[PDB]
Amino acid sequence: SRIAKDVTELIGNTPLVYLNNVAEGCVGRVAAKLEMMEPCSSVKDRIGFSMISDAEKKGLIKPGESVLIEPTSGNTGVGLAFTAAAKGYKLIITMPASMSTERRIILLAFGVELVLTDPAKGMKGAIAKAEEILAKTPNGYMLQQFENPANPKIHYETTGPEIWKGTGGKIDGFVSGIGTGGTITGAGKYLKEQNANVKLYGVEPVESAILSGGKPGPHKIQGIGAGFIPSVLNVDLIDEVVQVSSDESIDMARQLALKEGLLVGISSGAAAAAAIKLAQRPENAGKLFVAIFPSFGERYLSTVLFDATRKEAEAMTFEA
Amino acid sequence: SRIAKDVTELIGNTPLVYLNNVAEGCVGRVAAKLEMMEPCSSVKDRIGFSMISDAEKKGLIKPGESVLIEPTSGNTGVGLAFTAAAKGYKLIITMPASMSTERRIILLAFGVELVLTDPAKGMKGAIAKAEEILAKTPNGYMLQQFENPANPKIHYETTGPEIWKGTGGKIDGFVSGIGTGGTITGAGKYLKEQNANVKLYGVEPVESAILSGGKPGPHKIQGIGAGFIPSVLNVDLIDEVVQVSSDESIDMARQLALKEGLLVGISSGAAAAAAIKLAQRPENAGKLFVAIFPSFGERYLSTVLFDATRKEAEAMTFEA
Amino acid sequence: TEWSDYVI
Amino acid sequence: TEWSDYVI
Ligand SMILES: *Cc1c(COP(=O)(O)O)cnc(C)c1O
Ligand SMILES: *Cc1c(COP(=O)(O)O)cnc(C)c1O
Repeated sequence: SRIAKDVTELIGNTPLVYLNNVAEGCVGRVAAKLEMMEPCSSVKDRIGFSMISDAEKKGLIKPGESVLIEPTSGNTGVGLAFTAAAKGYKLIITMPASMSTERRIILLAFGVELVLTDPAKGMKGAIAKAEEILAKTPNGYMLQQFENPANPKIHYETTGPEIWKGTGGKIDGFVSGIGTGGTITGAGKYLKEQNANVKLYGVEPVESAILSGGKPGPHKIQGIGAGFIPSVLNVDLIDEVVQVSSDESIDMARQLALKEGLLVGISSGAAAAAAIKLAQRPENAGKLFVAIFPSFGERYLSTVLFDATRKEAEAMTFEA
Repeated sequence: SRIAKDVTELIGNTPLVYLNNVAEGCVGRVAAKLEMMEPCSSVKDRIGFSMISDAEKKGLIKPGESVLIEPTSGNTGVGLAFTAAAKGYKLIITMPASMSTERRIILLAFGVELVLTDPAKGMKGAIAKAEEILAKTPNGYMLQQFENPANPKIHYETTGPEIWKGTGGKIDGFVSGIGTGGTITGAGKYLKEQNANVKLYGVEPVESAILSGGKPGPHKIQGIGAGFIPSVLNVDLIDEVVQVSSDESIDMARQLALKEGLLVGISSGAAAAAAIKLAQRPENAGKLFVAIFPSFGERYLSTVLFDATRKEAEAMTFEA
Repeated sequence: TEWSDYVI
Repeated sequence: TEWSDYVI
C-alpha cells in the first residue's frame, strides 16, 4: 500500500457486498456497490472531482482564480465542496432556503459560499440565482452536472471498471437509480463494451416515472426523479426502467439497516428494491445483479426516511 | 477483487492520506489513518465486530439466543449495532438521556433496544442500568470495551498491520487519541514489534490529562478523555502523552475540512493537532507520523464542533 | 408551481 | 457529581 497525496486520491474504488436476508426469495444474486463509502458518503464525490479536474486539465479553470458555481441542494454540493476545499477553489452553491439546516452546516464547514433561494421556486429558483451569479462573476464557472460530460465519463473510467473487475466479469445486470444519469450512462456503457449481454436497469420514482411515459411529479426518493431527461443520460443504453415508490424504497432502506447492518439513503432502498425484484424473476436464476447504493443513510436523519424511529426517539424518556 | 459476504467483511483496511496545508511548518511528515471511512464512519466498527466475534468463537454467545448489552453514548454503540444487525444479535444500549436525539435515531435504525438513563448520572448511571439489565437478562452478555481484550487485540491484528504495510514500514511515530486505549495499545504493540524505534504518542485532553498527573474533568473532545485509566490501555507502551485542548482540536478539525477537504470529528482534530506539533519539532525532520482520525465529522453536526457554522446557517435568509 | 424540489 | 459524561 501507499499514502494518498490528498483526499481526492481517496475517491472511488468503493466495495461490493452481497445482500443476504433482504434478498429472501431471490433466485438471482444481488451485490451492492457501496458508494456510501466514498470519502464524503456519496457517489457524487466522484463527479465532484471529475468535473473540477476536467476543467483544470482543459485549462478552463485555475485554483484561487476561478469561482466554481453550481445549483444543488443534493450530494453534488458536498462532492464539489470537499474537492474544491482540497484543491483551493472558491465554491458557490445555490439551493432553496427550504433545504434543512444540517445540509448547510456541512457545505459551510468546507468553506462553501452558500446562497439560498426562494423555497417556493425550488431548484428552478436556485438555477436562476446560479446563472445570475455566473453573469456577475468575472472568473465564474458553472459545472452543470446534468450537462457536463465529465459526469458520466468518470463512471465510465472508474465506477464501471471497478464493477466489472469486482464481480469477476460475471455481472448480468446493473441496477442504477437515475438522478443525472451519469452513473448508469457512464458505467453502463463500459460494462456493455465488456459484455453486450449485460442488461442495464434504470430506476425512477413511480411518482415521477417520466422515462416510462409518466408525467413528472413530487416524490421523496432524494437523489433521483429529476422530473426531466438529463442531457448526460443516454436512454438508448437502458435495457429496462424499473419503478419504485417512495414507500417501497423507505421500507427497503429500513430493512437494509435492520437485517443487513447497512444504513443506506432512501435512493439506495430504491435500487435495492428494484434489484431484488429483478433477482426474483425466475428466468434470472443464477444471475448477478449489482445495484448502486449512492449514499449513506446518516446524512438523512431529518428526512422522512427516519420519521418512525425519529418520533420514537424523541418520545422516549429516561429509566431510573 | 471480490464481493463481501456481508458488511462485516467491509470493516478495516482504511486509507492513509497526507496532511498538506494544515501541516504548514512541519519538518516531519503527517499521514492520517482515515477510520472515518469505516462502514459506519468510526474506528469502533472494528471493536464492535471483534468483541462480538471473539465471544462467538469462544462459544460464549449465539445469535438469536444471546442478548448483547453495553453502556455507551459513543461510537461503540453504532459499531456494535450495525454488526449485531448483520449477525442477528439483540443489542441493548444504555446512555444518559442527555445524549442528543440524532444519536438515538441511528441506533434505533439498526434495531437497537435503547435504554436512556438519568442524564445527571452521566455514564455512571448508564453503566449501572446496564449491569442491572445484565442481572435481569438470562442470556445477557456485556461487552465492556474498557475491559475486553478483543478491543486492543483487533487493532494488533488489523489496524497495526495496516499502518505498518501502508507506510512502507517507514513510520516513525504513531499518534493516537486515547479513549479505551485499544487502538494505541493494540496497534502500538504491533508496530513496536516491527520496529522498536517506533514511538507511540498518546493524546488526551488538557482538561482531563490524567495520564500526565492531571485530575479528571469535563472536556468536549468526544471519543477520548474517559477520566480514568482503562484496563485495556497499556501505559508502558506509550512513549509520550501529548495534551490538546478542546479549542485546539476544534480549530484543527475545522482547518482539516477547509484546507484539506477532510470533515473529521473533534477527536481527529486532537490527534491532528498533536501529530503536527510533533512533526514541527526540529529533531523530527524527515519523520513520518501517522495520526488516527477516529470518526467522520458529519455525525457531530449538533455538537460544539459546528456551533459557529451552525449559528451562521440558521441565521441566513434567502436571496431573491 | 411545477415541482422542481429534487435533491441531486 | 463526578463528570462521567464521556462519548466512547
Ligand atoms: C446523484 C445521486 C443518485 C443518482 O446518480 P446519478 O449518477 O445522478 O444517476 C442517487 N442517489 C443519490 C443520493 C444521489 O446523490
Ligand atoms: C473510540 C474513539 C476514540 C479513541 O480510540 P480508543 O481505541 O478507544 O483509544 C477516539 N475518537 C472517537 C470518536 C472514538 O469513538
